[PDB]
Amino acid sequence: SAVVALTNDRDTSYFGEIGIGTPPQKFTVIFDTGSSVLWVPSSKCINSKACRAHSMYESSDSSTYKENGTFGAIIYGTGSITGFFSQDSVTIGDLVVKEQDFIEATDEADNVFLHRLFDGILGLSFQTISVPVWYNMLNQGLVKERRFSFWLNRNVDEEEGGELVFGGLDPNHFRGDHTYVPVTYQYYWQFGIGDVLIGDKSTGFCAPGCQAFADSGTSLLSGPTAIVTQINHAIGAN
Amino acid sequence: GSAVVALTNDRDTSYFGEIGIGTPPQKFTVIFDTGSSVLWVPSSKCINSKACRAHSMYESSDSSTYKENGTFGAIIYGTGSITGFFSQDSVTIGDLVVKEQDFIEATDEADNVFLHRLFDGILGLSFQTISVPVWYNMLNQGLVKERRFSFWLNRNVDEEEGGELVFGGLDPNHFRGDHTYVPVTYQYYWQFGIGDVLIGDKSTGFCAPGCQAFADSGTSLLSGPTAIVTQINHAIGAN
Amino acid sequence: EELQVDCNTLSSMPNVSFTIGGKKFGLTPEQYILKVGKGEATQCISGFTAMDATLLGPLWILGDVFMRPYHTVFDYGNLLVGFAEAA
Amino acid sequence: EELQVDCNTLSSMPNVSFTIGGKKFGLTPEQYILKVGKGEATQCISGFTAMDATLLGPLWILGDVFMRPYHTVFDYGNLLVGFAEAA
Ligand SMILES: *[C@@H]1O[C@H](CO)[C@@H](O[C@@H]2O[C@H](CO)[C@@H](O[C@@H]3O[C@H](CO[C@H]4O[C@H](CO)[C@@H](O)[C@H](O)[C@@H]4O)[C@@H](O)[C@H](O[C@H]4O[C@H](CO)[C@@H](O)[C@H](O)[C@@H]4O)[C@@H]3O)[C@H](O)[C@H]2NC(C)=O)[C@H](O[C@@H]2O[C@@H](C)[C@@H](O)[C@@H](O)[C@@H]2O)[C@H]1NC(C)=O
Ligand SMILES: *[C@@H]1O[C@H](CO)[C@@H](O[C@@H]2O[C@H](CO)[C@@H](O[C@@H]3O[C@H](CO)[C@@H](O)[C@H](O[C@H]4O[C@H](CO)[C@@H](O)[C@H](O)[C@@H]4O)[C@@H]3O)[C@H](O)[C@H]2NC(C)=O)[C@H](O[C@@H]2O[C@@H](C)[C@@H](O)[C@@H](O)[C@@H]2O)[C@H]1NC(C)=O
Ligand SMILES: *[C@@H]1O[C@H](CO)[C@@H](O[C@@H]2O[C@H](CO)[C@@H](O[C@@H]3O[C@H](CO)[C@@H](O)[C@H](O)[C@@H]3O)[C@H](O)[C@H]2NC(C)=O)[C@H](O[C@@H]2O[C@@H](C)[C@@H](O)[C@@H](O)[C@@H]2O)[C@H]1NC(C)=O
Ligand SMILES: *[C@@H]1O[C@H](CO)[C@@H](O[C@@H]2O[C@H](CO)[C@@H](O[C@H]3O[C@H](CO)[C@@H](O)[C@H](O)[C@@H]3O)[C@H](O)[C@H]2NC(C)=O)[C@H](O[C@@H]2O[C@@H](C)[C@@H](O)[C@@H](O)[C@@H]2O)[C@H]1NC(C)=O
Repeated sequence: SAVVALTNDRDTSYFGEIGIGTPPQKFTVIFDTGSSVLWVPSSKCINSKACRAHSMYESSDSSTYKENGTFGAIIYGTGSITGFFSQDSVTIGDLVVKEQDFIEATDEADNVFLHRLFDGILGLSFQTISVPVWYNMLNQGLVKERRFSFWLNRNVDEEEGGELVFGGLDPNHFRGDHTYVPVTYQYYWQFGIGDVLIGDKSTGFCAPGCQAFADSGTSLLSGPTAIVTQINHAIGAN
Repeated sequence: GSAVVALTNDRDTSYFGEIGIGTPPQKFTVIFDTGSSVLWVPSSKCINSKACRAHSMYESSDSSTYKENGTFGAIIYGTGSITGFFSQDSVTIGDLVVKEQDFIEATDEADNVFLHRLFDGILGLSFQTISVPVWYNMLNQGLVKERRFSFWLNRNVDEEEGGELVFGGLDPNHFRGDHTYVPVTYQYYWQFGIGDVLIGDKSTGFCAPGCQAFADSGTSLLSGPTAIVTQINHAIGAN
Repeated sequence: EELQVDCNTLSSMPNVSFTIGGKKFGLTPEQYILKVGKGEATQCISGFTAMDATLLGPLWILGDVFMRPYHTVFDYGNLLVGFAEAA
Repeated sequence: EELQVDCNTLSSMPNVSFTIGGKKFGLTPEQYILKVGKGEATQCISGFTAMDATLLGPLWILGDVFMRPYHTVFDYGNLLVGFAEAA
């Protein structure tokens, strides 16, 4: 129902375009399955150079904007945003999501956000404080399937960086059937996993069972010390 | 057409849109300008220039497809000037990726002219002078179907788009009737011959034997021979 | 050069036409006058500025004032410029 | 963490597999090593970082290193996550 082309930044972040407002003001965002808020930099960003290095949202230039003003803040896995909630139409691919709430950020940590190519983040995890973009998609009947999917390509100068599909799957980007596992805790997109093996060696710690979530907004793998030390030792990483 | 660029209208006096330069693409706001032929953006190496520091800059060391050039480049516009050096990178416009595009990264910019404007740089669409323009590389690389590009410029209003540039075609939703086509008479600007200029049905006489004009999306107003403009401004009571 | 007009008098200003390809391309006052500022503080500026340059003949620059009411096609393959009423 | 490996030694590194839904999801060294830079100045970073956190049980974050070789489906209607070999 909607395809979003993604840019691969050095294999460490992936982002695509969205529009906010009428007419659409364009933003580059990370589509992040590990977080639940939508924020972009505000036109009202006083002294956050991060904000001024990036595309800014101007509610006065949008005919579908509806004020909210509620205070909002987010403490990421390193950094954090603050601003106020606003409502506008958000355009994604062919989809127009109405009455979508987002934070227009009036402060951002520069250390974290200034040296990044994306403007903001579109959270795809389960709802916390605001109805996320996806839930609105569902509520407004805009998707054919209650599913979204990611293809993330390797970092290759002349290739597409990846592709996100709302409301379906792109069969050109996988082989075989998907192996599906139930969500075990609805916060992140979290599920159960078993043993983690080095070659056919067991690392033991997760053999009785672990948890994992799939986080497109995270670069690497993060896991239990007991297993990671084994892996990093085995492969001779510092 | 193979690529559509949405334009922002700033107070009816400038129109601009987005491009990316580099891998991954660094973003810039640029005027698409049929009155000039060079592509330039502010350089990360900008030398005592306040205009740069307030605008988005290009950092060659952040781009994996950057190729050094370093040839001196300068541009004296219809107001002031920018100076820098040539570099080469991929230029992303809409979903086209123009490879091997040369552009100036400006290390000095005329603050009086560029410092307090909403765009970062300029993408020239006129005929080649010192470097192969973006449009020619587009064509060369087969990125467009038709060897044409077109502009819809809207009035300055709040619920509406500012405008739309189409590379490689037309948008029929933004015109009525057939286009009247005239041949380019001097290949520098997109220049063509014109006839008499009339105030109502009154001839202004001076261009009756034939004058020249070029279409300049990077210019705000209409500029012309004093001998005619004086008459028009008198007629409308400007002063 | 930043000539202003009385915003009240656009309804008694004439159309100004350019002949191109033998065809008249008119501009109405509402098109050739630039509005600056808003609602009540608005200033009305003449869109016609004087500039004397010659390249084959006396030269006009048809900037945004003209390219707003006329949709413009730049035909590189045939080296043509085309104008039609914008919509 | 930010541990590095000798870029010349990936050819003999082991695959690392995650068991999910009873199926082994392997990662090759080419997949689990993050390369920074090109040809000569390339740095090779381990994609495995330590983080001791619990939500119900010991928790892994499977980021882009995993989501590249495995195409991922987020099934909201059925509350499932699905993985297939990417192409
Ligand atoms: C300014 O912005 C904030 C942030 O977006 C707004 O606050 C949130 O608003 C949403 C609605 O868009 C809230 O979510 C909704 O919650 C209800 C259930 O209520 C929850 O809290 C109740 C009491 O406070 C409690 O009774 C209940 O059990 C539960 O914990 C859902 O029914 C509703 O879901 C339905 O609609 C959505 C889509 O709209 C669908 O996805 C669902 O399937 C259902 O059809 C939705 O999930 C959210 O909880 C609010 N969070 C916070 C902390 O603000 C704020 O909205 C205004 O204030 C809130 C508190 C509500 O009263 C709004 O109705 C109210 O407008 C914004 N201000 C305004 C006025 O726009
Ligand atoms: C650093 O940057 C400058 C500014 O661009 C370069 O100089 C210019 O390079 C371009 C080449 O990209 C020259 O244009 C070409 O000139 C030839 C000869 O007339 C044309 O045949 C060629 O056209 C063909 O290819 C085009 C695309 O490349 C198509 O559009 C044409 O239709 C056709 O297929 C194109 O017109 C400029 O004339 C040249 N300008 C000047 C005065 O500097 C530097 O490029 C190098 O130096 C040049 C003088 C020339 O030797 C090039 O071959 C060199 O690459 C550039 N330096 C580096 C390191 O690249
Ligand atoms: C100066 O130039 C303007 C703009 O071209 C002229 O006004 C416009 O004239 C058109 C035809 O002469 C009008 O078009 C009609 O539109 C309606 C829409 O429902 C059609 O049904 C109809 O059949 C025509 O196509 C157009 O409405 C009008 N544009 C406006 C309103 O600004 C102007 O013409 C003069 O004013 C108009 C209002 C009429 O009174 C004309 O008779 C009159 O000549 C031009 N003025 C001069 C000096 O010629
Ligand atoms: C680590 O994982 C990778 C990917 O799972 C392994 O490489 C691939 O392994 C498959 C076998 O599962 C191999 O397939 C060939 O085997 C058959 C020969 O007629 C045929 O059934 C098949 O279609 C292929 O010709 C495939 O070529 C290979 N491709 C890669 C490297 O991407 C890897 O093992 C490798 O393959 C085995 C067969 C052997 O050649 C190893 O030396 C290769 O490195 C796994 N490595 C380890 C150390 O287990």
